[PDB]
Amino acid sequence: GSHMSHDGKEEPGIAKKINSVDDIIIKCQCWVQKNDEERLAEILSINTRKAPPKFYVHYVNYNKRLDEWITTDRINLDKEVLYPKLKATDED
Repeated sequence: GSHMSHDGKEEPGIAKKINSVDDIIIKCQCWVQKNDEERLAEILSINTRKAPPKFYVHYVNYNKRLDEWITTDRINLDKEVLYPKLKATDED
């Protein structure tokens, strides 16, 4: 199905639900289980030197001193994932 898809005045930010930690980047944001709770953590880096691998998350709600290296089992794949926006721009 297709229809008239206009633009108008929309904002950035893409919300998509994934099921694989492999599709994660530094600009990717997901939820992390901490203290029997869920907190929105933003990815900072990736470390694929283990099995499963490890990832660097940073609690946006807290300071950068809270960030750490969590594992797949520490990632919440039940909540929608936030990805960066891309647009063709040829400026200087």
